[PDB]
Amino acid sequence: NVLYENQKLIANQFNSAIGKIQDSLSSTPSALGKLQDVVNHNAQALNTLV
Amino acid sequence: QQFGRDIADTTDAVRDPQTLEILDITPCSFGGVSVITPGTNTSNQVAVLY
Ligand SMILES: *[C@@H]1O[C@H](CO)[C@@H](O)[C@H](O)[C@H]1NC(C)=O
Repeated sequence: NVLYENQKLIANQFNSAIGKIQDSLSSTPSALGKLQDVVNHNAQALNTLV
Repeated sequence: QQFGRDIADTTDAVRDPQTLEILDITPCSFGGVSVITPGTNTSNQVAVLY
């Protein structure tokens, strides 16, 4: 019963959270550590053989 | 400068002593060869994949 009495507030908060996370995924440059680390490990392991 | 090099410590550009223009070095087209076939009990034809 609490959802239908605050549907507009929940929708606005969801849109605000989506916008904030879209801004934060590009603002922070260290938020993509794992994929960059594993591709750098693959590149280094390929380069050290040569 | 006599000849060049790259990141992978391989010869890339070679300058001949006869003429001042420089020549790049790129190795021959190498790659694995793969076979695409169905079961031998079904058919006999094969496909060659490079
Ligand atoms: C010397 O090098 C030049 C480069 O163009 C060539 O034309 C000439 O025939 C060469 N002569 C000798 C001494 O081999």
